[PDB]
Amino acid sequence: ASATRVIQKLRNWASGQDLQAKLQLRYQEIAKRTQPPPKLPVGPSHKLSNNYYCTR
Amino acid sequence: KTSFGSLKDEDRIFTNLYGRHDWRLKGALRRGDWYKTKEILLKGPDWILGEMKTSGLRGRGGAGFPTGLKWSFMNKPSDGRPKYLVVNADEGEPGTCKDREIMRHDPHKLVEGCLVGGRAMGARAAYIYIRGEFYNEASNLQVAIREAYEAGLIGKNACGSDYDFDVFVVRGAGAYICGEETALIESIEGKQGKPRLKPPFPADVGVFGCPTTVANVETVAVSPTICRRGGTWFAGFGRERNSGTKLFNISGHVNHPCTVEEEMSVPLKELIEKHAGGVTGGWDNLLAVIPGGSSTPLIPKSVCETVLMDFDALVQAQTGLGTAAVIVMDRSTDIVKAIARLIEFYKHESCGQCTPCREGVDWMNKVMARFVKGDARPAEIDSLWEISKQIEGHTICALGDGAAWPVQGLIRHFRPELEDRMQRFAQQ
Ligand SMILES: Cc1cc2nc3c(=O)[nH]c(=O)nc-3n(C[C@H](O)[C@H](O)[C@H](O)COP(=O)(O)O)c2cc1C
Ligand code: SF4
Repeated sequence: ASATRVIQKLRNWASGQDLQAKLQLRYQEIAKRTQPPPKLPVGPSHKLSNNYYCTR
Repeated sequence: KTSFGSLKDEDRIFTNLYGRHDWRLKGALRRGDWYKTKEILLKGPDWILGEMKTSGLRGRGGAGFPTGLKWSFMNKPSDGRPKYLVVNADEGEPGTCKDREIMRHDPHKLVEGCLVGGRAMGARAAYIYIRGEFYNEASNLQVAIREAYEAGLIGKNACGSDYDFDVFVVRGAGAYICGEETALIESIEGKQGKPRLKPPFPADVGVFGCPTTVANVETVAVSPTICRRGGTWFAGFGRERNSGTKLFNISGHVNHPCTVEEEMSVPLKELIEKHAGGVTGGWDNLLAVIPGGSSTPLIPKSVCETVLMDFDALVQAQTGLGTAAVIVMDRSTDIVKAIARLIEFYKHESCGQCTPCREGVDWMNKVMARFVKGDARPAEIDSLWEISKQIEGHTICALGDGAAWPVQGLIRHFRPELEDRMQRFAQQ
């Protein structure tokens, strides 16, 4: 990100394709490392009725 | 042979069911008791069972079973053991007062029934198990036995007859489950009032390890006059397969709750309009009926107007006839509260030796109390239905069935009410 706008041009030329838009290093574009709590779903067979293990 | 539901006093089989004439020998001997019982006994056992089978008498207890077919299970001869006739008077089911009101006001009918039924079977003696709260009724019955012994109708030469008999009186201690066929026997033998597996049937090994035939009070009380008047006379009342007179208790939400004798297959609407004058607020206000005592499901008023009081009819109605104690609701009533009270009763009276009624009855008590408060969700009603169907046939006795059937009747006819209560509690 800190590439002084002329070395930026130098590297984009020498490589031949814009990499200031697609960088290797992650600055702020990624998930913050603390996140809100989830609430996972609950799958079938918690039907509470008409769910006999003999049938499945 | 149609719409036959009302009869006259010529055919009243419990003529003193209101304590208006007398209850001792001098006054029951005038109403036609101990008339030709000597001749009935000297006739034979096969003739009495013939009268039984021709009368089409089904069991006047909970389960309606044809007698004759039942009492004939120990017509077979003695294997060097005695035989006994146990009478069931642990009138513990809700709504039931018929055995009380025969026990007092007409005991000699029951004594003659014991004697005749024993000679129909073979029986060294009888054991009339009676409820523990029925102290004064048992005292009247013991006075009746005293009078009969002193008169020469029981003992060494019972009505001549060269047939010796005794009528004992056992006295329970406050349990409803002891009214079962075999729990009665275990409590007589002096153990916990816990049923048995059946087999072995009581007709081969029963009380004291000896054969027995359990029988309700009125089932035996109607036998001697059936032999004295004939089964065809008795079969004329009722249909071809549901026969006889019947004592009818009518309880709750009606102007005049009473106990009444009436013709079998009578319509219930006639039963409540004629006798026990119409329900509180009239037919405008009815909500539901419980024809059996408490071990039978409800009726939502759609199928009580044009439905007969019978075994087959109420079986077709997804219900059943039990002790024929009618209970009535009046739209002023939390019905879930009523069925939850019935399940609390079944929980208190469960014996506890078989796991379904030991656990699932408390499951359903908690669930129905929760529905009463409304702290559930509608996906639990089908679960409750499944718990019922688990309890139904996987028990020993029929108390699990009796605690499951009311829940089924409620879910089958009053599920929108449960849904309304659930959404009410949810929105609040
Ligand atoms: C929990 C339970 C309670 C019962 N209570 C009685 C009762 O109080 N009185 C009664 O006559 N039968 C009661 N029964 C049914 C008896 O088995 C029945 O009366 C007895 O077997 C006589 O059958 P019968 O009607 O064919 O003569 C009860 C059954 C169960 C499962
Ligand atoms: S169903 Fe209930 S009362 Fe009947 S044997 Fe089982 S636990 Fe006892």
